[PDB]
Amino acid sequence: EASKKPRQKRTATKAYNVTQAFGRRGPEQTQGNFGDQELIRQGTDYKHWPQIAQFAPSASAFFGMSRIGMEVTPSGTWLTYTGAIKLDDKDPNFKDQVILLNKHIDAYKTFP
Amino acid sequence: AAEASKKPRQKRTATKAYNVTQAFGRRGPEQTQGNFGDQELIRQGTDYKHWPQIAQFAPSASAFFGMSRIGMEVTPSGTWLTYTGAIKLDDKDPNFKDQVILLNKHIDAYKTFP
Ligand SMILES: CO/N=C(\C(=O)N[C@H]1C(=O)N2C(C(=O)O)=C(CSc3nc(=O)c(=O)[nH]n3C)CS[C@H]12)c1csc(N)n1
Ligand SMILES: CO/N=C(\C(=O)N[C@H]1C(=O)N2C(C(=O)O)=C(CSc3nc(=O)c(=O)[nH]n3C)CS[C@H]12)c1csc(N)n1
Repeated sequence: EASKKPRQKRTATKAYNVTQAFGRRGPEQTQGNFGDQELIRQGTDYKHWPQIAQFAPSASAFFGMSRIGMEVTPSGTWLTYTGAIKLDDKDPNFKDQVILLNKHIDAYKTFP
Repeated sequence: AAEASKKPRQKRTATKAYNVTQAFGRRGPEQTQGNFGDQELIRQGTDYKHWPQIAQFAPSASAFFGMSRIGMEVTPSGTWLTYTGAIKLDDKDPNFKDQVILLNKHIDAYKTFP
Protein backbone atom coordinates (compact mmCIF):
# COMPACT_ATOMS: atom_id res chain seq x y z
CA GLU A 1 0.00 0.00 0.00
CA ALA A 2 2.67 2.45 1.17
CA SER A 3 4.96 0.54 -1.23
CA LYS A 4 2.90 1.41 -4.32
CA LYS A 5 4.01 5.06 -4.32
CA PRO A 6 6.90 6.12 -6.60
CA ARG A 7 10.04 5.87 -4.44
CA GLN A 8 10.40 9.67 -4.12
CA LYS A 9 6.91 9.97 -2.57
CA ARG A 10 7.20 7.15 -0.01
CA THR A 11 7.03 7.81 3.74
CA ALA A 12 8.97 5.37 5.92
CA THR A 13 7.39 4.33 9.24
CA LYS A 14 7.78 1.45 11.74
CA ALA A 15 5.38 -0.51 9.50
CA TYR A 16 7.36 0.23 6.32
CA ASN A 17 10.89 1.09 7.28
CA VAL A 18 13.74 2.98 5.64
CA THR A 19 15.25 -0.28 4.26
CA GLN A 20 11.92 -1.44 2.82
CA ALA A 21 11.22 2.00 1.32
CA PHE A 22 14.64 3.20 0.07
CA GLY A 23 16.98 0.19 0.17
CA ARG A 24 19.81 -0.66 2.52
CA ARG A 25 22.28 2.05 3.54
CA GLY A 26 25.70 1.82 1.84
CA PRO A 27 28.63 3.50 -0.02
CA GLU A 28 27.45 3.25 -3.64
CA GLN A 29 26.31 6.38 -5.50
CA THR A 30 22.82 4.88 -5.97
CA GLN A 31 22.39 4.03 -2.26
CA GLY A 32 21.30 6.26 0.63
CA ASN A 33 23.90 6.67 3.40
CA PHE A 34 21.74 8.35 6.06
CA GLY A 35 20.28 6.87 9.25
CA ASP A 36 21.38 4.96 12.37
CA GLN A 37 19.64 1.68 13.27
CA GLU A 38 16.84 3.44 15.20
CA LEU A 39 15.94 5.89 12.40
CA ILE A 40 16.14 3.14 9.78
CA ARG A 41 13.70 1.03 11.83
CA GLN A 42 11.28 3.86 12.73
CA GLY A 43 11.38 6.24 9.72
CA THR A 44 9.10 9.21 10.44
CA ASP A 45 8.11 7.55 13.75
CA TYR A 46 11.68 8.26 14.99
CA LYS A 47 11.54 10.45 18.07
CA HIS A 48 13.84 13.08 16.50
CA TRP A 49 12.25 12.95 13.02
CA PRO A 50 10.97 16.61 13.17
CA GLN A 51 14.54 17.82 13.84
CA ILE A 52 15.75 16.00 10.71
CA ALA A 53 12.74 16.93 8.50
CA GLN A 54 13.37 20.63 9.10
CA PHE A 55 16.30 20.24 6.69
CA ALA A 56 14.32 18.52 3.91
CA PRO A 57 13.42 20.87 1.03
CA SER A 58 9.95 21.83 -0.08
CA ALA A 59 9.15 20.72 -3.61
CA SER A 60 9.72 24.34 -4.71
CA ALA A 61 13.09 24.59 -2.91
CA PHE A 62 14.16 21.16 -4.21
CA PHE A 63 13.69 22.39 -7.80
CA GLY A 64 14.77 25.94 -6.87
CA MET A 65 18.03 25.26 -4.98
CA SER A 66 19.30 22.06 -6.64
CA ARG A 67 21.39 21.55 -9.73
CA ILE A 68 19.06 19.35 -11.75
CA GLY A 69 20.13 17.00 -14.55
CA MET A 70 18.82 14.09 -16.59
CA GLU A 71 20.85 10.94 -17.32
CA VAL A 72 19.98 7.86 -19.35
CA THR A 73 21.70 4.68 -18.16
CA PRO A 74 21.13 0.94 -18.88
CA SER A 75 18.73 0.92 -15.91
CA GLY A 76 16.62 3.84 -17.22
CA THR A 77 16.11 7.63 -17.22
CA TRP A 78 17.06 9.54 -14.06
CA LEU A 79 16.48 13.02 -12.73
CA THR A 80 19.74 13.82 -10.93
CA TYR A 81 19.98 16.42 -8.14
CA THR A 82 22.73 17.95 -6.01
CA GLY A 83 22.96 20.90 -3.65
CA ALA A 84 23.75 22.21 -0.21
CA ILE A 85 21.60 23.57 2.60
CA LYS A 86 23.11 26.02 5.11
CA LEU A 87 22.49 25.32 8.80
CA ASP A 88 21.43 28.28 10.96
CA ASP A 89 24.45 28.68 13.19
CA LYS A 90 22.79 31.64 14.96
CA ASP A 91 20.10 29.42 16.50
CA PRO A 92 20.80 27.97 20.01
CA ASN A 93 19.82 24.55 18.60
CA PHE A 94 22.77 24.60 16.15
CA LYS A 95 25.10 22.48 18.29
CA ASP A 96 22.41 19.81 18.85
CA GLN A 97 21.56 19.72 15.13
CA VAL A 98 25.19 19.05 14.33
CA ILE A 99 25.28 16.16 16.84
CA LEU A 100 22.01 14.74 15.42
CA LEU A 101 23.17 14.86 11.80
CA ASN A 102 26.58 13.39 12.67
CA LYS A 103 24.83 10.44 14.40
CA HIS A 104 22.98 9.51 11.20
CA ILE A 105 25.44 10.39 8.40
CA ASP A 106 27.26 7.19 7.35
CA ALA A 107 26.04 5.55 10.57
CA TYR A 108 25.72 2.20 8.71
CA LYS A 109 29.55 1.97 8.71
CA THR A 110 29.46 0.84 12.38
CA PHE A 111 26.51 -1.59 12.21
CA PRO A 112 27.21 -5.22 13.29
CA ALA B 1 11.39 41.66 3.69
CA ALA B 2 8.42 39.38 2.95
CA GLU B 3 7.28 36.88 5.62
CA ALA B 4 7.77 34.26 2.91
CA SER B 5 11.51 35.16 3.01
CA LYS B 6 11.73 34.46 6.74
CA LYS B 7 11.47 30.70 6.24
CA PRO B 8 14.83 28.83 6.11
CA ARG B 9 15.76 28.68 2.39
CA GLN B 10 14.95 24.96 2.06
CA LYS B 11 11.43 25.53 3.44
CA ARG B 12 10.69 28.55 1.19
CA THR B 13 8.04 28.24 -1.54
CA ALA B 14 8.28 30.32 -4.71
CA THR B 15 5.07 31.85 -6.17
CA LYS B 16 4.12 34.88 -8.28
CA ALA B 17 4.42 37.03 -5.13
CA TYR B 18 7.87 35.76 -4.15
CA ASN B 19 9.52 34.21 -7.13
CA VAL B 20 12.23 31.62 -7.77
CA THR B 21 14.94 34.29 -8.06
CA GLN B 22 13.79 36.02 -4.83
CA ALA B 23 13.52 32.75 -2.92
CA PHE B 24 16.42 30.70 -4.29
CA GLY B 25 18.70 33.09 -6.20
CA ARG B 26 19.34 33.72 -9.89
CA ARG B 27 19.67 30.55 -11.94
CA GLY B 28 23.25 29.88 -13.04
CA PRO B 29 26.10 27.37 -13.72
CA GLU B 30 27.95 27.38 -10.39
CA GLN B 31 28.17 24.46 -8.00
CA THR B 32 25.37 25.40 -5.62
CA GLN B 33 23.36 27.85 -7.77
CA GLY B 34 20.05 26.36 -8.98
CA ASN B 35 19.97 25.72 -12.75
CA PHE B 36 16.27 24.83 -13.13
CA GLY B 37 13.43 26.89 -14.58
CA ASP B 38 12.49 28.79 -17.73
CA GLN B 39 11.31 32.40 -17.61
CA GLU B 40 7.72 31.40 -16.84
CA LEU B 41 8.57 29.03 -13.97
CA ILE B 42 11.03 31.53 -12.52
CA ARG B 43 8.33 34.23 -12.43
CA GLN B 44 5.49 32.05 -11.17
CA GLY B 45 6.95 29.40 -8.88
CA THR B 46 4.23 27.02 -7.71
CA ASP B 47 1.67 29.18 -9.56
CA TYR B 48 3.11 27.81 -12.83
CA LYS B 49 0.31 25.93 -14.59
CA HIS B 50 2.47 22.80 -15.03
CA TRP B 51 3.94 22.82 -11.50
CA PRO B 52 2.10 19.50 -10.60
CA GLN B 53 3.94 17.64 -13.40
CA ILE B 54 7.25 18.89 -11.97
CA ALA B 55 6.37 18.43 -8.30
CA GLN B 56 5.53 14.76 -8.87
CA PHE B 57 9.33 14.18 -8.96
CA ALA B 58 10.10 16.15 -5.75
CA PRO B 59 10.95 13.95 -2.72
CA SER B 60 9.07 13.66 0.55
CA ALA B 61 11.16 14.56 3.61
CA SER B 62 11.44 10.82 4.32
CA ALA B 63 12.59 10.02 0.78
CA PHE B 64 14.98 12.97 0.68
CA PHE B 65 16.80 11.52 3.72
CA GLY B 66 16.23 7.90 2.62
CA MET B 67 17.39 8.10 -1.00
CA SER B 68 20.07 10.81 -0.99
CA ARG B 69 23.75 10.81 -0.22
CA ILE B 70 24.00 13.20 2.72
CA GLY B 71 27.13 14.98 3.95
CA MET B 72 28.15 17.87 6.19
CA GLU B 73 30.81 20.46 5.40
CA VAL B 74 32.12 23.20 7.68
CA THR B 75 33.56 26.09 5.66
CA PRO B 76 34.24 29.83 6.20
CA SER B 77 30.61 30.57 5.18
CA GLY B 78 29.11 28.13 7.69
CA THR B 79 27.99 24.54 8.11
CA TRP B 80 26.33 22.98 5.06
CA LEU B 81 24.24 19.84 4.66
CA THR B 82 25.21 18.48 1.24
CA TYR B 83 22.91 16.21 -0.79
CA THR B 84 23.11 14.25 -4.04
CA GLY B 85 20.82 11.70 -5.59
CA ALA B 86 18.78 10.54 -8.54
CA ILE B 87 15.06 9.84 -8.97
CA LYS B 88 14.12 7.21 -11.58
CA LEU B 89 11.49 8.18 -14.15
CA ASP B 90 8.95 5.50 -15.04
CA ASP B 91 9.60 4.80 -18.74
CA LYS B 92 6.41 2.65 -18.76
CA ASP B 93 4.24 5.70 -17.93
CA PRO B 94 2.48 6.76 -21.19
CA ASN B 95 3.27 10.35 -20.13
CA PHE B 96 7.04 9.62 -19.93
CA LYS B 97 8.01 11.38 -23.17
CA ASP B 98 6.11 14.51 -22.07
CA GLN B 99 7.74 14.39 -18.62
CA VAL B 100 11.17 14.33 -20.27
CA ILE B 101 10.22 17.26 -22.51
CA LEU B 102 8.95 19.30 -19.52
CA LEU B 103 12.05 18.60 -17.38
CA ASN B 104 14.40 19.31 -20.27
CA LYS B 105 12.58 22.57 -20.94
CA HIS B 106 13.54 23.84 -17.43
CA ILE B 107 17.01 22.28 -17.03
CA ASP B 108 19.56 25.00 -17.90
CA ALA B 109 16.92 27.16 -19.62
CA TYR B 110 18.51 30.28 -18.04
CA LYS B 111 21.30 30.00 -20.62
CA THR B 112 18.98 31.32 -23.36
CA PHE B 113 17.81 34.52 -21.57
CA PRO B 114 19.42 37.24 -19.38
C1 LIG C 1 -1.21 41.64 -16.42
O1 LIG C 1 -0.20 41.44 -15.42
N1 LIG C 1 -0.32 42.41 -14.41
C2 LIG C 1 0.66 42.36 -13.58
C3 LIG C 1 1.61 41.17 -13.63
O2 LIG C 1 1.27 40.09 -13.15
N2 LIG C 1 2.85 41.49 -13.87
C4 LIG C 1 3.68 40.94 -14.89
C5 LIG C 1 5.16 40.84 -15.17
O3 LIG C 1 6.11 41.57 -15.06
N3 LIG C 1 4.94 39.68 -15.87
C6 LIG C 1 5.57 39.13 -17.01
C7 LIG C 1 7.07 39.38 -17.18
O4 LIG C 1 7.71 39.56 -16.17
O5 LIG C 1 7.52 39.49 -18.31
C8 LIG C 1 4.84 38.41 -17.90
C9 LIG C 1 5.46 37.77 -19.11
S1 LIG C 1 5.73 39.01 -20.39
C10 LIG C 1 4.44 38.83 -21.60
N4 LIG C 1 3.46 37.87 -21.47
C11 LIG C 1 2.53 37.78 -22.49
O6 LIG C 1 1.66 36.89 -22.41
C12 LIG C 1 2.58 38.61 -23.60
O7 LIG C 1 1.79 38.53 -24.54
N5 LIG C 1 3.55 39.55 -23.69
N6 LIG C 1 4.51 39.67 -22.67
C13 LIG C 1 5.55 40.70 -22.79
C14 LIG C 1 3.36 38.15 -17.76
S2 LIG C 1 2.39 39.38 -16.85
C15 LIG C 1 3.54 39.65 -15.53
C16 LIG C 1 0.77 43.43 -12.59
C17 LIG C 1 1.74 43.49 -11.59
S3 LIG C 1 1.52 44.85 -10.65
C18 LIG C 1 0.14 45.38 -11.53
N7 LIG C 1 -0.58 46.47 -11.29
N8 LIG C 1 -0.16 44.50 -12.53
C1 LIG D 1 1.30 47.14 -22.39
O1 LIG D 1 1.17 45.76 -22.04
N1 LIG D 1 2.19 45.42 -21.13
C2 LIG D 1 2.30 44.14 -20.93
C3 LIG D 1 1.29 43.07 -21.37
O2 LIG D 1 1.73 42.18 -22.10
N2 LIG D 1 -0.05 43.17 -21.12
C4 LIG D 1 -0.91 42.03 -21.01
C5 LIG D 1 -2.06 41.36 -21.75
O3 LIG D 1 -3.03 41.68 -22.40
N3 LIG D 1 -1.70 40.21 -21.11
C6 LIG D 1 -2.32 39.47 -20.05
C7 LIG D 1 -3.79 39.76 -19.72
O4 LIG D 1 -4.46 40.31 -20.59
O5 LIG D 1 -4.22 39.37 -18.63
C8 LIG D 1 -1.59 38.53 -19.41
C9 LIG D 1 -2.19 37.44 -18.51
S1 LIG D 1 -2.07 37.68 -16.70
C10 LIG D 1 -0.55 37.04 -16.02
N4 LIG D 1 0.24 36.29 -16.81
C11 LIG D 1 1.43 35.83 -16.31
O6 LIG D 1 2.10 35.13 -17.10
C12 LIG D 1 1.85 36.14 -15.03
O7 LIG D 1 2.92 35.74 -14.55
N5 LIG D 1 1.04 36.92 -14.24
N6 LIG D 1 -0.20 37.39 -14.75
C13 LIG D 1 -1.06 38.24 -13.92
C14 LIG D 1 -0.09 38.44 -19.64
S2 LIG D 1 0.82 39.98 -19.97
C15 LIG D 1 -0.34 40.70 -21.10
C16 LIG D 1 3.44 43.71 -20.10
C17 LIG D 1 3.77 42.39 -19.77
S3 LIG D 1 5.15 42.34 -18.81
C18 LIG D 1 5.31 44.02 -18.80
N7 LIG D 1 6.29 44.64 -18.15
N8 LIG D 1 4.34 44.64 -19.54
